[PDB]
Amino acid sequence: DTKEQRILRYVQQNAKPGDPQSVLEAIDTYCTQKEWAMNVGDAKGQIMDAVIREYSPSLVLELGAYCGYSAVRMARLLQPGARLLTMEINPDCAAITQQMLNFAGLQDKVTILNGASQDLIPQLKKKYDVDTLDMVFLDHWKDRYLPDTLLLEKCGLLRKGTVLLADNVIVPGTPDFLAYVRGSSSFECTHYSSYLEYMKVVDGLEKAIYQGP
Ligand SMILES: O=C(NC/C=C/[C@H]1O[C@@H](Sc2ccncc2)[C@H](O)[C@@H]1O)c1cc([N+](=O)[O-])cc(O)c1O
Ligand SMILES: [Mg+2]
Repeated sequence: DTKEQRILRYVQQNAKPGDPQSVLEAIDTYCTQKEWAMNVGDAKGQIMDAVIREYSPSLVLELGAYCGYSAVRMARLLQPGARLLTMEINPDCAAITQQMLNFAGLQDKVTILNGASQDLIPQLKKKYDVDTLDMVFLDHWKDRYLPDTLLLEKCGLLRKGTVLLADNVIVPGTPDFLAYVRGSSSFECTHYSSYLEYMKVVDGLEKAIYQGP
């Protein structure tokens, strides 16, 4: 049993099928109370929701699926006909994400790509009938944000107005990506300050009273 399997099982057991909000809430309860996990969480999630609603993207690319928390969060706000493509290098994570999406009833809107982003990005247009992306959500390995952004550009996947939205730019941090975008006339940047997910960290004091030998 892995932590990610335990999250999925908790959702199947407690959340309402076909109800994306319920799924998100079940994931957030489990990770808040039982086991920390690197889902974006509800605080940053609300910012994502606001951005998605602003831009109403027809084609979104997610880098890093993990347990599918963000895929559920985004796909539930997509308009009819819109699509989310999500890249995930770990087959166990890809499997969990697909079951999460299935449970939430969002499977028709989302396509899971199994592989490393650096290998998949160049295949997007031909294999998945993509012209340019409306939005990209970055939340995979932090050292991949910058090289993948450069690859997206190279592959002709960015248009004027494509919205990149990156998690964890403060903690754990993405310093090369953040410096790059903030310094580049090719990007207009805005920072949305929030909180790292699930940080009510339990610790305690042990009192041990010596009784003699
Ligand atoms: O490390 C973090 N995220 C990495 C996530 C990685 C996800 O994406 C792929 S990697 C990949 C590679 C190539 N192509 C696709 C996916 C992994 O298999 C996992 O599904 C992280 C860490 C913390 N934290 O506090 O430690 C907080 C967070 O919010 C985080 O997102
Ligand atoms: Mg993250």
